Amino acid sequence: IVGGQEAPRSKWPWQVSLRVHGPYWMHFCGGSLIHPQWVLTAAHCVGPDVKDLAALRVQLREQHLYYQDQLLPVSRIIVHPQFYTAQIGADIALLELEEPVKVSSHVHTVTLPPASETFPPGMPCWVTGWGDVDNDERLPPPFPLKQVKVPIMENHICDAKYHLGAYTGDDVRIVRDDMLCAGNTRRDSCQGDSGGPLVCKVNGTWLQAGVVSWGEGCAQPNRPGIYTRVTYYLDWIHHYVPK
Amino acid sequence: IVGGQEAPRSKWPWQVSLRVHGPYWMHFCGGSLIHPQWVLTAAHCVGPDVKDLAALRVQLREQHLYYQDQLLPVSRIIVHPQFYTAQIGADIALLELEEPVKVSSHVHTVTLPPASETFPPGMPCWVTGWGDVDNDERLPPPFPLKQVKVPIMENHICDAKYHLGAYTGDDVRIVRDDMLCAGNTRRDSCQGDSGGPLVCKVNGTWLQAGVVSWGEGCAQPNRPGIYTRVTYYLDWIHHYVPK
Amino acid sequence: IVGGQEAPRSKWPWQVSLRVHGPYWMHFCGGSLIHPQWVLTAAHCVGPDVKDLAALRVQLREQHLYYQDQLLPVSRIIVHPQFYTAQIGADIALLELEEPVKVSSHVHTVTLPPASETFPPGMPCWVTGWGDVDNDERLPPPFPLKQVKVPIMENHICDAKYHLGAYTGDDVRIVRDDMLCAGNTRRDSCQGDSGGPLVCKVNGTWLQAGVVSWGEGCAQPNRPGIYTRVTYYLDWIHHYVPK
Amino acid sequence: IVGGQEAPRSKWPWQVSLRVHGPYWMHFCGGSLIHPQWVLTAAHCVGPDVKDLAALRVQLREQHLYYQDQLLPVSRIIVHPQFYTAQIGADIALLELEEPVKVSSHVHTVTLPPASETFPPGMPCWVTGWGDVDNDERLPPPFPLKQVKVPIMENHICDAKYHLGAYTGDDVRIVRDDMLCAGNTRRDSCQGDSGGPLVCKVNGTWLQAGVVSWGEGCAQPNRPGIYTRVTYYLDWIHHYVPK
Ligand SMILES: *C(=O)CCCC1CCNCC1
Ligand SMILES: *C(=O)CCCC1CCNCC1
Ligand SMILES: *C(=O)CCCC1CCNCC1
Ligand SMILES: *C(=O)CCCC1CCNCC1
Repeated sequence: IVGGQEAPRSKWPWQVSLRVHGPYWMHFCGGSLIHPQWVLTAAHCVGPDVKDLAALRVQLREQHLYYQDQLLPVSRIIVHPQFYTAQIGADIALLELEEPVKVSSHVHTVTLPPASETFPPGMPCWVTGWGDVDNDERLPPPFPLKQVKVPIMENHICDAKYHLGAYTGDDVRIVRDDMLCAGNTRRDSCQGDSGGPLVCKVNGTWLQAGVVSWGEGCAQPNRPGIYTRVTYYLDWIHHYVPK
Repeated sequence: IVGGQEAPRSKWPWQVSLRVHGPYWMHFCGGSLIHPQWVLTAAHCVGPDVKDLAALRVQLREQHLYYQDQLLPVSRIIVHPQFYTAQIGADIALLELEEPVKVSSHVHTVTLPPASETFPPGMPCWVTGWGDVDNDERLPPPFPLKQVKVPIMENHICDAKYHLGAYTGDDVRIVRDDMLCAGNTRRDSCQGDSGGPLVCKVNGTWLQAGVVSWGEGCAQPNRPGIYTRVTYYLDWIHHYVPK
Repeated sequence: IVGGQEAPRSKWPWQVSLRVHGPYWMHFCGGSLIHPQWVLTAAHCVGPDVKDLAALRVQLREQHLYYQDQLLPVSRIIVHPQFYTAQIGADIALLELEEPVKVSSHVHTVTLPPASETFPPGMPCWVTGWGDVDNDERLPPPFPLKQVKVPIMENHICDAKYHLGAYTGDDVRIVRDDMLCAGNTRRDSCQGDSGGPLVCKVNGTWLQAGVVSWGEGCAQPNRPGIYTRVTYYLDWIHHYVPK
Repeated sequence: IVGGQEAPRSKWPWQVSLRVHGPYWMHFCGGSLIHPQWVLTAAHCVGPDVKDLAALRVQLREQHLYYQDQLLPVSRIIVHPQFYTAQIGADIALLELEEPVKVSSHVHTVTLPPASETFPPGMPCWVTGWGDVDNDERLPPPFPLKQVKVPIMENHICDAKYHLGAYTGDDVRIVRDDMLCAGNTRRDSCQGDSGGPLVCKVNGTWLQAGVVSWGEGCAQPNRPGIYTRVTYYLDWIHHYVPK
């Protein structure tokens, strides 16, 4: 997380951490608890090539990474079959835990937005995670979960910004329709926050508008963060995750 | 170049090395001389973002990298307007030198192929460059120009292969029509060979079939090398390079 | 620490962690509390060149590094005047904290040995720290304090071992008299444990026999760990630390 | 070599490069040809531990490293038996080639100074090699042999300087009597130059006054280059190297 701050223990009860087996269960991507048994995340975090379930684990809301580990096995890795690369799109995936977690005030699910939700540009939203605090700048131990308020930005504005200082024809879409865009030159998600959630507060309720997907550097001018648009894939998500 | 050997100094007179300004003018991509004033390379080597032409220089055919440098400045960088990522396609670009170069039997242009050429499987083709000799394995100094004969395989065949061991739905094309694939578990190009040429001797004359574009590792099973198909972009090339 | 286990929370109340200012207050060496206002460590950890005291802080007993940080500023760095390199000897130093620390059953000083104490081979001694668990592999997060029992051996026995597989003449002392040696191929200290303590329970109480100083690799054949012999420098220590 | 220049092709005919086996015969230290069959170099380059002859090779004067390689096997590694570390002293070794070299005006032995030569402070001397051009700054390819004029300096003066900004007591020797020192804050040898020659022309004759041994940062204020004084070990050198 770039330009943010450590998050109070009572916020972001749905933030989760993905671990990969090695010398230790290292964090490699974030996720969000959208149902007692399901974690929503980015496809590029677990694909497009098939991974080994035994090498994957999920960690629920931890104030400081690795410190109070209680790793949970995964039962299924479901990646959108549309996915190949984050630039192409459909960067989204679902993880099915072996057991439903015991919902609590400290750790519980985030609410998916209704298929009609729009999330107007300018609206205050938040992105959270344990990613780098800046370009090639690792989150220092004790690894606190960070947060930062980023403004959503209309798809066409971002797509346009991405053409500024680039060779791609303006008529060629870079920021696609199944994508969402947020952040600025001082606030944004970073390497390590991938698959993490972008949440906004609407009717006095936190709805996940996006999933950290890709971009060009952390908090870079004319290169706002690109997130997988959640509303666009509700139907696919509901083919697995009970409503 | 993985596999293969050191190229005879009489071979590949069109092979060029693109250099980036830093501690020294380091090699970062390949390219080919197609006209006394033009170089063909991969768009991802110089884009999609606009870089400073002042920090770019071209080095003509060199048996050993950095040893006989005579850097040539660049006046224009023309990247196919449809490019954004090698996976999406249009991984091709043109470099106009500030002055025309003098050709000889040791250094001259490569012949582009007619729009009808397909380069069917079983076709003899070679790929050359100064890239790694294996995954995470740099070409050791004196950095000789390497070459390697690679087997050409039908797009369709390579597409299926790329779907093996992947979550990507079978009907979602990975290896696109504007692409070409060649190589196997022993022969292939590697990081640092990008933008370089893949040539095939057709009816006694070398034609450039493709440009080193991307893949998923070097000489990995079910992941053959992917090249930008030159025939697909002839019209674009001629809007800039004299016939 | 190689070949040990996480230390019980009630053990090694004198363990200290030295921190250097940078992206974050990183741990570079161990040390021990020998007085409410003094820390004993290795001179190579802070010398022979004078460093800025502002860039140095001390962390008292922590089960896991960085978790419960409560850094303490240092007012004085006193290095034995005869030190220049660990191999030559006198690898010992003292740190005077800016304020006295409150001692408790969980954090208090270690007892120094009587000038006559000669920890005979066969002495049950332990070494502790937050250093690597092997040659080239860092202690993984959450970085627990580790301990490991190590066998003490006669100086002359270790000295002869050091001459095995070396060109150094047999009569040229390698393991000096102001040094102590312990450990084998399965138990030893490592990079990051330097300055830390080696303690033996002698007649009911724990006495610090040495200061983790140097060696040739961690847990390597014929190259047992080398520690500064505390008894040798007792007089020097009392020139600065009260009773 | 820091603050130096690429050596002309006719200077330094005795400069040799030491190669260690791996992905390629990599340079790791310099040396000097003092006899048709003998190479002089620093003990620390090949000790104190016993190395395998098979893995070692010598390369005579090369304008650019790795370019015209003609690797010569070594028949015997002779390390001064008083040697353990460069700071302690006797940092000198002899390499015996399997075959005497056929000398020419372009490649030939350097002259050792007689036991009486002194090389007074402020003497015009040069150090050469292929080491770093600065602190942690590799010699960029094509790897030209560099040279720099360094001013010799009285032993007591260097020893004095090394004590400035250090805890070592003033009466404790750091720059010992079997060492010599040259250089300043702009010119000095660097990592990679080790074992290389320090030559001075006395009465129209180049004499090797020292062997690059150790120091504290390349061209650092008050930390001049320390070299193993050759005169001090003539007797040892002649126990093997015929006059
Ligand atoms: C996941 O961590 C890969 C890249 C994520 C980008 C980093 C820059 N801001 C947008 C998201
Ligand atoms: C350019 O150097 C990037 C990597 C190109 C790949 C390497 C493996 N074979 C296909 C092309
Ligand atoms: C301090 O951390 C430097 C290395 C100390 C050695 C490690 C191997 N065992 C003996 C002490
Ligand atoms: C050999 O290359 C080790 C380091 C040599 C030092 C570098 C700084 N100047 C004196 C010699």
